[PDB]
Formats: sequence, C-alpha cells, structure tokens
Amino acid sequence: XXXXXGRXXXXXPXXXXTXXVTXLXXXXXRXYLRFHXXXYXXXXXXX
Amino acid sequence: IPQAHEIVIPSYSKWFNLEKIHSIEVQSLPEFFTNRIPSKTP
Repeated sequence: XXXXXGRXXXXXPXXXXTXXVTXLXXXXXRXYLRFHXXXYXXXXXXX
Repeated sequence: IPQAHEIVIPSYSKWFNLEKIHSIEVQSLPEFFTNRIPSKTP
C-alpha cells in the first residue's frame, strides 16, 4: 500500500522554548612483635 | 503538511543549532577538533 517503487516502507504505524520537530524524522521544522629478633635479649642478660 | 511535534529546551541552550558548531562545543569536547586524528573529524 505505502510501498513506493520497490521500497518496503509498509511496516510503519498508520492511524523554555517550544520548538517544532517533524514527525517520522525528528528535525526542527593482626600480629604484634614478640621479644626475639627485636634487638633485646641479644645485647643483655647479665645472668 | 508534515506532522508536528513539540519539545522543550532550557533557555540557556538556545545557542545550540544544527548545521552549526558553537565555540562552547569546541571548548567542551576538544577531541573532535585537534587536526591530528582522521577519524575524529567535526
């Protein structure tokens, strides 16, 4: 019906500023250290 | 003859126009205007 010259345009529904736009194509119209290895009792203990 | 729409724009956006590039766009989106890249053309 609406198809024009081999083009299948059929599958279409047919029934501030106020600009006007064209329809169908819109455009303007833990762990804490332990004592060892912490450097005491490694220089100490006079007993 | 063509069907009409009606849309709304904030008043501070009247500068926007199709077919035209504004300086606000050029200084907001600088990538498309440095003339080094062939894909990103205005």
